[PDB]
Amino acid sequence: ADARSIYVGNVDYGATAEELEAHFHGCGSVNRVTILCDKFSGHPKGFAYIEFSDKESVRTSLALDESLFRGRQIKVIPKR
Amino acid sequence: ADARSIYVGNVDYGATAEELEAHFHGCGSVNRVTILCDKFSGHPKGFAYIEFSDKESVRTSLALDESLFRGRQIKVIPKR
Repeated sequence: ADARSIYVGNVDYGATAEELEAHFHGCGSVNRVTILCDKFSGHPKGFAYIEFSDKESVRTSLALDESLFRGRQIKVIPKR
Repeated sequence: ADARSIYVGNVDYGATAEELEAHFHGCGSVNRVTILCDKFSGHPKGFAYIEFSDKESVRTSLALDESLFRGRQIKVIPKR
């Protein structure tokens, strides 16, 4: 479950689960999206977890590290 | 933290953390918003945990149970 998950660093408070999924839909089936935010205005402060169905999708998703999501470049590293 | 959080059922999958915090701003100062969503087809719902700065804010927030948020009546209870 941790093995099938990525950390997604640098995620604002306007990130919706709908959108984050859609940004990784291309890498494989997604089971869950978890967004965590510690600021809700001003400069943002938050990450998310994407838990894919299959493990393969984790190696695949690393191809989006440094990609532009919602106008900001995200950090994609596996949860394990 | 769990003594300071509420569980929020029926959260539309288009919800943002800023929108949630705005909805709950009246009840007290919020540390952390966590949005969890498991389905990404149609107009599904997920849920959220709202962590406050203060234990008293939880009881206050319980008033917003059944209140309307993005076209759904939300369920507000203290975190199990």
